[PDB]
Amino acid sequence: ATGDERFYAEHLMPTLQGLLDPESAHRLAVRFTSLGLLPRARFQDSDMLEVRVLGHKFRNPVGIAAGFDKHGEAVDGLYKMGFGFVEIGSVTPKPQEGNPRPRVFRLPEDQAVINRYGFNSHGLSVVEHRLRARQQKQAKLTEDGLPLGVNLGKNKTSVDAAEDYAEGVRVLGPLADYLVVNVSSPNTAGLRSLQGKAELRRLLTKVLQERDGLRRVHRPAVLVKIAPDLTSQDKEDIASVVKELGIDGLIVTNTTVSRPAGLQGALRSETGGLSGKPLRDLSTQTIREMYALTQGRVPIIGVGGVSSGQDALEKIRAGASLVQLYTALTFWGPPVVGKVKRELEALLKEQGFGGVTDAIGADHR
Ligand SMILES: NCC(=O)Nc1ccc(-n2nc(C(F)(F)F)cc2-c2ccc3c(ccc4ccccc43)c2)cc1
Ligand SMILES: Cc1cc2nc3c(=O)[nH]c(=O)nc-3n(C[C@H](O)[C@H](O)[C@H](O)COP(=O)(O)O)c2cc1C
Ligand SMILES: O=C(O)c1cc(=O)[nH]c(=O)[nH]1
Repeated sequence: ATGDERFYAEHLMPTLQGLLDPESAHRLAVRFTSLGLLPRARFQDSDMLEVRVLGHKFRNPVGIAAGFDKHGEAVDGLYKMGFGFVEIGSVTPKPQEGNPRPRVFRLPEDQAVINRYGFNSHGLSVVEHRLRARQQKQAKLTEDGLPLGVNLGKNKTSVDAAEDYAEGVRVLGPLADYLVVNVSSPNTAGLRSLQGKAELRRLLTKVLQERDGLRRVHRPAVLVKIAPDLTSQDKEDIASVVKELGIDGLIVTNTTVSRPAGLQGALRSETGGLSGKPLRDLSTQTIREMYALTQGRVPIIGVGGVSSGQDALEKIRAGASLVQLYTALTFWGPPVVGKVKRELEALLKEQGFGGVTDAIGADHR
């Protein structure tokens, strides 16, 4: 463990958390990240951590989850922090304010957060112009193994969810290495309930037709991001549609609307999605199920409660090719990224894996 890891985890982040409400702390974290005001990434990525998936090289398998950089303001700072890939968004077609404040709550005793932001978004046109300003810088980053994902949402008052996603594909698809469609924010009325199988097939058919219409250099992979709260029937139906349509991958999982027994935080009964440690094993088990139902042929990005190398390797062994985190960064600060990478490399060696690739889905064998 480094000097920075202990200083951020034991002293700086708890002190800042004592001074700032979580939304103010997030806004300051995005601004500092955007300005490069972040500790030196002392972890040189080894060859063991390189992954080839979704038509791209990934220098390391640890990404920043959607929601940290909703509006594409801090992408370059996030690579500087040591992430192997960045996902921005969710981005909605039109700008929207999201829910009234307060709308995010820390559960420090649980190493958890509850959020109900409600897709606050600068909208597609603002994010398009932001990504255009650094499009060729991003082309070089992607070529050097640091890809960019864009997570697409829908407006609260949309009368045609599939058309909102199609607009996102047309506008930001040409600027993305991969696109994500949520069947899964807990904080918009109707999004998770297009699990109705024929309706999911109709939505994803439209999204894939729009993606296929882009020029080859500008044609991203398309992934579906799912909730951890799906029925067995919902998971069977998603696996079926994903294989039928040739969806490129899955992101498993979003936040949970469940409240696991044992939460201690005073704010545990706030409305919203729960993230961090209490989500971890529900997310790992969802990865394991989706990997089996897709016969290991559909790349999975594993997300929920990753804050250590062990957490990352458990999701990789369950079937994830890549992992993401958000809530750990909230609690432990920037040093957590190097921590996860160092711990994951050590555990791969301890368990006899030549690299990340050899560990993907190892538990199923
Ligand atoms: N050339 C190196 C350099 O300028 N380093 C630097 C390191 C820390 C800070 N910094 N200074 C403060 C304070 F309190 F003194 F003003 C706070 C931090 C800090 C604290 C937490 C985060 C970040 C940056 C991002 C971030 C993202 C996710 C969560 C927490 C934070 C920066 C500023 C600069
Ligand atoms: C404050 C907050 C905002 C989020 N916003 C989004 C979003 O806009 N789109 C999305 O797909 N996921 C969003 N997520 C979910 C994360 O991408 C991730 O799936 C989830 O938080 C689990 O990872 P974690 O336990 O490492 O935070 C958000 C999560 C948090 C905590
Ligand atoms: O904007 C939000 O409220 C949000 C979106 C999402 O997909 N997940 C989440 O936990 N919150």
